[PDB]
Amino acid sequence: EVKLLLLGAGESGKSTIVKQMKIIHEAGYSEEECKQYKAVVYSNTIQSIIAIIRAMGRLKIDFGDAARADDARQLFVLAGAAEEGFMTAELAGVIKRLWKDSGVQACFNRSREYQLNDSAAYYLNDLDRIAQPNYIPTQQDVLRTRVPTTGIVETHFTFKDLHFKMFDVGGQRSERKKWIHCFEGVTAIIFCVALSDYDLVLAEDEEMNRMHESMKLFDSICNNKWFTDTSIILFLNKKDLFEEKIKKSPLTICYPEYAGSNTYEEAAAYIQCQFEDLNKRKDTKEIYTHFTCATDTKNVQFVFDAVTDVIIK
Ligand SMILES: Nc1nc2c(ncn2[C@@H]2O[C@H](COP(=O)(O)OP(=O)(O)O)[C@@H](O)[C@H]2O)c(=O)[nH]1
Ligand code: ALF
Ligand SMILES: [Mg+2]
Repeated sequence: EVKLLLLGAGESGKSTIVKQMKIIHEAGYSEEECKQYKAVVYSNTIQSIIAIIRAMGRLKIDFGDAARADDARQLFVLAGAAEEGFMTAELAGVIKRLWKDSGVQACFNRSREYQLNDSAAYYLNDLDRIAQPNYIPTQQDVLRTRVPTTGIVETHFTFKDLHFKMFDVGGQRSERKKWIHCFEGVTAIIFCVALSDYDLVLAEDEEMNRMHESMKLFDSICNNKWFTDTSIILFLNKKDLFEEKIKKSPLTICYPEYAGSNTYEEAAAYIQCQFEDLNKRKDTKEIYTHFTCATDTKNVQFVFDAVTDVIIK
């Protein structure tokens, strides 16, 4: 029996790693389970397009084509059905036209200025598929869903003859008071960090850089004497989103002293060193760092395979 505890700031990818265990070690999500997520996919989609439209008013961005104004009105009139797990052909057309608008896209490309689900584009770009009648969420669709974690979730699964008891909690500031309820008998901690968070601010505090928040938390956890004998695994997650973002958003926004280029390898390594340097006992405390894309089953399968070997050893 092994106890794994997933920690990290909000939206770092903790719950997604949990979902992967079911896909990798279990038979994946069944049709009935996938159908349960259909309303989540729809909710996520409607919420995302509305978030952008909301930002347009805040940032004073006009629609590319005046005709979209009518579609925007219809969006709210028809939104309700989507919230109930139903996607009419009419609603799909409205969302599709809005998503393709140049003004909506201009705002979309300025998302760091507000709050937007990372899976926004994933679903919006696949509207035709998810809008089909009798649509059934794929494994990737489930993995891409956004469901805030409040409280503690316990998941069980067997791997390499070991009985894993995996726990994940909420990462927002208001949820951290609950972390201590999971501190007993932890075999290993998997601390998740959203690499693509470097130019974002906390949803609970617009004055705090998301990455700096993750650093303070890791510093606290990694150096907690209570975990001296607990394996510390560091997941520098969302490497896929980071790879694209680093090309156009200065890392100096988060780390003023970064002197490297706008490239993945140099920046990724820099961030890794920033976190690993927080370890106050480098000689007696080992940090096992892995770069991950939590929604990529193949990546997680191999990374988790490596993580389990370390745990076994
Ligand atoms: N593109 C991408 N999306 C990710 C990745 N990890 C998580 N996500 C998405 O980001 C969102 C938040 O993850 P979630 O697991 O709910 O975060 P938690 O609050 O730490 O549990 C979900 O919509 C995920 O599907 C990743 O590596 N790449
Ligand atoms: F940390 Al979360 F949903 F934001 F589990
Ligand atoms: Mg969660």
